[PDB]
Amino acid sequence: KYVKVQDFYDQLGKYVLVAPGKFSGTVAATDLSTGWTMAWLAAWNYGDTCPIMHHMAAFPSPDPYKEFEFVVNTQGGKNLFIYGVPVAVEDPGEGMKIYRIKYDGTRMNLQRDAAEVSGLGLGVHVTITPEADGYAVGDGQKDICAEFDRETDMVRYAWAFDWDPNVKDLKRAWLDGGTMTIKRLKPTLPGGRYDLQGSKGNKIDWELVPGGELAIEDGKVSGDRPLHSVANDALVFDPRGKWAVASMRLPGVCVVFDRENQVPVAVLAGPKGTPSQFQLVKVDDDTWTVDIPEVISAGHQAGFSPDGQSFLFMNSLRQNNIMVWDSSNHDDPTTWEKKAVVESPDWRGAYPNTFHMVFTPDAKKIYVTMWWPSPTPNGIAVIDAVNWEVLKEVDLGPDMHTLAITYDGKFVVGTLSGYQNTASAIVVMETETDEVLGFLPSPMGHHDNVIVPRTLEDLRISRSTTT
Amino acid sequence: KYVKVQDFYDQLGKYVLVAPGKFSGTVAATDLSTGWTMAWLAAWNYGDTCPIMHHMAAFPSPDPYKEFEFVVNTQGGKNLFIYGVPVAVEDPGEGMKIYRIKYDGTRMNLQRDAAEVSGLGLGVHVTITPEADGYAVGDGQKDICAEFDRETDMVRYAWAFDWDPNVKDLKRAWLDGGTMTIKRLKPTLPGGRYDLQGSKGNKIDWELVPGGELAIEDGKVSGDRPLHSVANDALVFDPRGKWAVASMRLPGVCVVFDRENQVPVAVLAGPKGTPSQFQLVKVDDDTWTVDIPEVISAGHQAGFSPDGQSFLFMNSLRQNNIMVWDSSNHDDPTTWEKKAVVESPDWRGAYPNTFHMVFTPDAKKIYVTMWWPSPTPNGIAVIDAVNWEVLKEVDLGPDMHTLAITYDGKFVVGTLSGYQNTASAIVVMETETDEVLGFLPSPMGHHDNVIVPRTLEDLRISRSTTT
Ligand SMILES: [Cu+2]
Ligand SMILES: [Cu+2]
Ligand SMILES: [Cu+2]
Ligand SMILES: [Cu+2]
Repeated sequence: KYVKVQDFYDQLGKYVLVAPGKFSGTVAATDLSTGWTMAWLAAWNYGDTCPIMHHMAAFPSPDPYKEFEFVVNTQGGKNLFIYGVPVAVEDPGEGMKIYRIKYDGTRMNLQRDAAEVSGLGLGVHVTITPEADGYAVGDGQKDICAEFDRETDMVRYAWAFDWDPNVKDLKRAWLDGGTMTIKRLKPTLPGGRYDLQGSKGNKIDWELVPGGELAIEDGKVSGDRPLHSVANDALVFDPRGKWAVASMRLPGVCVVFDRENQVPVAVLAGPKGTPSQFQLVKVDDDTWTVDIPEVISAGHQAGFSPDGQSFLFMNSLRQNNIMVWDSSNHDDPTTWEKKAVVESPDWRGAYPNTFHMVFTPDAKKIYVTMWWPSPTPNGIAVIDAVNWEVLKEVDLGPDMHTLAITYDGKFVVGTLSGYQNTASAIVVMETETDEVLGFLPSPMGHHDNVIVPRTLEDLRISRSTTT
Repeated sequence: KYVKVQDFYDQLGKYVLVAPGKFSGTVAATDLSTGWTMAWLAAWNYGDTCPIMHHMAAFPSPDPYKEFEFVVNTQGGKNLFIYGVPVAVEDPGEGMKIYRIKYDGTRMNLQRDAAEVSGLGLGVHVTITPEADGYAVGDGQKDICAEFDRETDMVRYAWAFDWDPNVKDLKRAWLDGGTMTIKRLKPTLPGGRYDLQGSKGNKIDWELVPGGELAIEDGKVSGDRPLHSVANDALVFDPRGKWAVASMRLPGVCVVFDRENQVPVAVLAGPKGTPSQFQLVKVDDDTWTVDIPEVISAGHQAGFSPDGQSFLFMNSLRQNNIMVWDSSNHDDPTTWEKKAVVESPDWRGAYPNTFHMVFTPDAKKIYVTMWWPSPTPNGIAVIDAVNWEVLKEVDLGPDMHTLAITYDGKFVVGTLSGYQNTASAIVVMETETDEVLGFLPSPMGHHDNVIVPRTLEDLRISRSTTT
């Protein structure tokens, strides 16, 4: 007549949860079928002076418990001053590192820093290619994103984004529109290397915090080049191959990239009432532009349903909803048209924001995150992806972040992360009747979490297609 | 249809688990009633450049949820280089910090490094005074131990310990016997502060490891003064006041000291084939010696029964046993006589060593760890503490560390630490029928944990009386 916590985990199946801990310094693999941490890694170990450990993604493995590979980045610079911790390192390391890490069935071995190898340092999202032959990072202080080869860790293409405001005052620089340029970067050092590790190429001094467009507008984000920010956040991929979509927060657009031919081919328009798309203009071999008349809202979260037949981009703060296109046509992104929009009283005021999402395998539902600043209950809301409405919402706790799903599609498993100073959990939730089965210790402030995929098809619902 | 983990947690009651994480750099507090981490702190945030977060202890709090205080201490220097981990840090800091931290019902808040206050820095067990008006810290590098004020963090009294060996050859220097000095240690800088923060005082470059007496003997441990080493481990407290007892690892003894009178009063003799005690000789007002014919076996873990009717000391490596004294005469420690010796047929090898214990509140059972070098499964033995015999041994998995108990007596709560590169976990066993209830994620490397106690009474079974 005593309850064994093992009974809990029995129901979860043979999956491996991984997560980085932001100010914690750590990355951690957990075995849901038992409750142990398989392994963990403290990057201070490795002389890293600002081991803000940030986004990660993992390669599909035939047996994750035997071995698997992952990628996880870091932030530095004025990133350390932007949470509520009264940190003491006045002058931190710059981060912007792209670690390569293998769990080999025992432990995690630090393989290298990919930004030393390539010479390109990025510190926001990391995704895996749908072929698992590579991976991608985005970045929001230097506004560059990049697809990298898995073996060589060299950049396959990088794309810089620059904002030229119609009205040259922070106060109107986005609202009153302008023109963004899409700039094909090229190595500048010998052996195909870039010169962009670290705070090198930062337009601003931290990635924007949520509703941070208000902040930079008000002159409150230090950097050399803020009038020039577009704030890239991600680079995600088409389950079907060929395409990748770069996400730009502040001009609320997404730009569709021909990966093999390395060219941009469409710019998807975020805010409800806009067209489907803005017009891509080519200046030369390495420079396109887009004309944005005004910026009604900033965007954040972007990605594809698992069969790629639907593209999503979330409007946040000024508007709060899910903007949705028909990406059905795989041969031609310029034809992707607005298909629906998901609104709800759930999105009450400026907050909550919806920054993260995972689908079900069967592209019928999505679980999406609800973020408030403290103390407002953060939670999950569940999306009917066939009719496009909110089914329900569940309150959970402080500072919701990412979500992942078991590959059998059974349990959702997210990380709540105490605003880097308070309560942090793993949350489990069953897809069947959308009940919160409850929480597991997690003394880390996760901005990322995945479950190790086995198959290429598993990826389609992992950090590849969404963030 | 689905199992909720909250059913599991509902049975444990309202206790807070607190734990440091070693090479993790972090300390975590965990709500056993809900599964959440209440708050965590990453020392690197506070300019700690070798945050090996070691021992800790927690002050009684009327309501832990609302607020509580702890002591947690770091190690440094070549302690970095000791484990599986291919650490890469050019300039480790020295460790030896004694941090004060304060959970305010939402976050932890670093209040002070006390060794900067006192100027004495010690890196091995933390204990809480039985009156909860103070703490004590031991160290086996400097071989100092000291009690501190809670309010001032200033040293009440401090003792230092020197080996003068019979045979001046490292290999023979404990086994053929020797004389141990016990000195009053007295401060050197203005405002009665000590000149002994960080590495100053280190006679060896790291805390010996399990088996570590073979390394020291073997010339394998560096430092200025190995022949002089006694490796003080802890300064643990008589739950009934007056005494504290200083565990000495290489001389296989425990020293018993009058707290308010700062003299030693008794040397207890650890191994099988020794008297209950050896002779104290006063050399002068500040100093004392004891002659030990030969060190039959090194010892380690040591403390009292909750009613301190019993005092205990483990033989480790050369013997593996639990030596028990009749400490019932609280009047006069030199009256204390060995009464029982707990042994079992599977303690006959070098391994496993028993370094930690917890007692049930009524005193009739102990819980004790079974540590091994990988890959052999570490464990918990249950000790009948009226008959003094082994009751049950349970396999658990790698690198068992410390144990604490719920104060209602029903759940034992332990830590496994994956030798700092593999599996780590919190473990819960129930004390009714000594079944293992299972495991919780603990991505850290705990060599300590506590349940926040609520009365001076709970302290008799916490990080006060045992380690
Ligand atoms: Cu994002
Ligand atoms: Cu982040
Ligand atoms: Cu010890
Ligand atoms: Cu330790």
